[PDB]
Amino acid sequence: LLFGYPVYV
Amino acid sequence: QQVKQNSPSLSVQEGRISILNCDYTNSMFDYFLWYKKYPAEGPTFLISISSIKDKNADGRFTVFLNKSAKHLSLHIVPSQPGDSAVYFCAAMEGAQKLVFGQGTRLTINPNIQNPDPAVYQLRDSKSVCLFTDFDSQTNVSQSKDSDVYITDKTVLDMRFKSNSAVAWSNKSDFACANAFNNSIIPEDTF
Amino acid sequence: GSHSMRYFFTSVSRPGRGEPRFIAVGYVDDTQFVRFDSDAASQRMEPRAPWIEQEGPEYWDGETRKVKAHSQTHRVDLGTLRGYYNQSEAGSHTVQRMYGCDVGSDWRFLRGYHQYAYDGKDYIALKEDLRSWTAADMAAQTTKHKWEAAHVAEQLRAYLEGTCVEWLRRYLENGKETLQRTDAPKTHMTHHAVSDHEATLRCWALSFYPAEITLTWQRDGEDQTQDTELVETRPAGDGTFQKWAAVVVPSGQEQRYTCHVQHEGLPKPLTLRWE
Amino acid sequence: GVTQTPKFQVLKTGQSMTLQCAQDMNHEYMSWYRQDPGMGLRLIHYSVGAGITDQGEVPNGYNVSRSTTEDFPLRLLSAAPSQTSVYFCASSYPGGGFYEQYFGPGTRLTVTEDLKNVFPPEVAVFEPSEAEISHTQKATLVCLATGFYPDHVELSWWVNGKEVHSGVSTDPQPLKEQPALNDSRYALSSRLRVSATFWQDPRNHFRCQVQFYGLSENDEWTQDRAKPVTQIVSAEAWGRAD
Amino acid sequence: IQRTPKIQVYSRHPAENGKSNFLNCYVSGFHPSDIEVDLLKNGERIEKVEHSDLSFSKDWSFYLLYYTEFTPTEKDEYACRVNHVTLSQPKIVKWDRDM
Repeated sequence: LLFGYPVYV
Repeated sequence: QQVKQNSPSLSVQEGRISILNCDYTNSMFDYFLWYKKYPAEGPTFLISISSIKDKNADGRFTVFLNKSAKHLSLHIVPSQPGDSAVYFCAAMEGAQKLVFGQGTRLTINPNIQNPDPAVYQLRDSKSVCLFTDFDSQTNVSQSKDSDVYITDKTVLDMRFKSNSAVAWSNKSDFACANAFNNSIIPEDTF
Repeated sequence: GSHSMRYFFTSVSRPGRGEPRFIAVGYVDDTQFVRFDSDAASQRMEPRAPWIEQEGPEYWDGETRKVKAHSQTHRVDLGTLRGYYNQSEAGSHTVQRMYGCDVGSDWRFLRGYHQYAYDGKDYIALKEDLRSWTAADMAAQTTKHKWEAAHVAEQLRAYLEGTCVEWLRRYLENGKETLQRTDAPKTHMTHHAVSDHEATLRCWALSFYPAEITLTWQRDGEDQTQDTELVETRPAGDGTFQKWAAVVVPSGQEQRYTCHVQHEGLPKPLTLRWE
Repeated sequence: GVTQTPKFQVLKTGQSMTLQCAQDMNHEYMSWYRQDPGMGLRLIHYSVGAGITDQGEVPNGYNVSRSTTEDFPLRLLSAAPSQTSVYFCASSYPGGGFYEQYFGPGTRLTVTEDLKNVFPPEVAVFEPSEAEISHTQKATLVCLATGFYPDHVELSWWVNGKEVHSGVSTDPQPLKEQPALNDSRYALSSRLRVSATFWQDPRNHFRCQVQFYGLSENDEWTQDRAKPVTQIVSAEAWGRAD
Repeated sequence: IQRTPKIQVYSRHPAENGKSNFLNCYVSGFHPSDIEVDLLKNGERIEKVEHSDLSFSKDWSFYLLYYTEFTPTEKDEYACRVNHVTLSQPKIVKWDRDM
């Protein structure tokens, strides 16, 4: 299952 | 992706503890949170809990996660009357999907200092029965006869707190006397 | 034994030519199981392993969303970074992300990873404690600040320690036959020679899994490191790997050299002689 | 914040309608939910960003679009009784750390088979009990709005021309007055408690006002009774001293 | 930093003439990812060539695997043409059944 909270750099 | 909130209603005397429970389905839920909703307004974020923690608390609110049982909870201690609201338990499947449950109406009942129940008949400015001043212990039963209307109890505040429920019917001799037939005691004025 | 799940994302900007190319692949150990490509037709996360094919539609719907989230995040990052370094609009640049977890033999948490790289060089990575960041340059520091403020680490930690692990166990269990296996290498030796004084001796290792292997040539018992041609472990295409080491031997010396193969499937390390 | 218009809407099966949702927070993600008694909130459609849209749990009957990051309009192409609900719009900014979602105020919508069903309210106040005044030293006036359909109403109390909030209590939701009927009329009651002293002062004027949301200046109405348009219907009472 | 491809042409199973096998081309340790790879038969480009999904190693370099079915023959010559920005000309690697 992938991560659910990527954030912009 | 279902979030089940059994128990649609819940009343708790002021000062006491209110615990709202929740259960869910998919193992794909990674974030858990709670929303509180006031009447005629949109839901407000209330508190969250990460997939790995067990308990979490922001002043008076404590959330409990128990992934083994897929059950989340919220403890409101000490509960205040301003807390009455429908509380929605939610969970996300990533940050772009929120899944709510059925919600639960919390009714925090104020403590009545000196009560004296009574049903009064009021007449038009140009008859409705008012059952007021009762204890937050008395539940208020609705209409028995389809042609007679009874409202659900509410609480009014003065800068004094009172409990009231209204009864009316366009019938012949419908009288306050009978009106609120189901659970009460005292003061049937003349 | 230990196990691990890892996701690798690559986004290359296409100034003029269109939106950045985005590929995302996930692996459980050395086996790829899911994929996604922006230039593909489906626009959905696809199964690249038979054991994952059994997963419900909700999985594919939920995974397509999140992966697409990963896509959008990088599209933004490419430009964000172009700004940080003050690079041209016309240049193709790359952004790469890798993240995953490792479970021990007890199948419990061991280590969590998350690394971002821009243009082939490290940019920012989450420290082993899963609470802080290692930023390369000044740019990386800006991002570091952003992420510390948004409490990103605290969410990754809950993913790596919890959900990543939980899912790996699931995958391992549903993919038992494939994932929980050890194919030892089927070794042998060849002898090439195009001259009357030198003959090349090649030692092989084929059909092995996982991919970890140590292949070494020795002469009379002395490591032959600097005189050995070692090819990078290569995939067979059917779920196993290949590899070979080769030394140039002066005629007559054949009996002096020994190949040494080390691999998890081998109870005791092998030694092959040209006999 | 997140604003959404209109607040109340009445449609007849077959009419199209678009719900407006605007957010001024530069949030990239916006969503549309609907609350029904039996099942909390449910997602209709959501947008992860400008130019992108995707369906949720209950997407049938609604269309949605996102040509701007500021607006996310919900279209009902041809109304149906089932779409009778309270709609909420929400926004968040995921890729920036804002996972926590923000909800607009919500818009009530009711759809009927025939517009002849829409009826304005008939409000009337009932004066305090002589017994109550005597017995408790407080006076409770009770407002009673009845006969209205749809239940889109806002009842407020006004004393001496100025609105009042203290001492008032008003039902959270109107009660259907003919439960067996689909096109049922609603009723609403409210209370305003003041001291006996205050009620017994002829200078004080009490007024229960109820604002009804009905037909528009464009809705067609070829009938003999007054068009059940959006209007305010009040009733009043004067400080006595019996 | 531009790192050039490490090319390897080989077959999946031991090359047995007249017997079905797969021709593999593996390029790795390169950067950037834009890379052109053709499998050839006697100089002629092979039509239906498949490939793996782009990924990378611990040092961020990329690796891809191009494959196609094929029946090895004593008389047919197979190759792998690779092109990348590090290469001033397309690198041609012939298939030797002993590598």
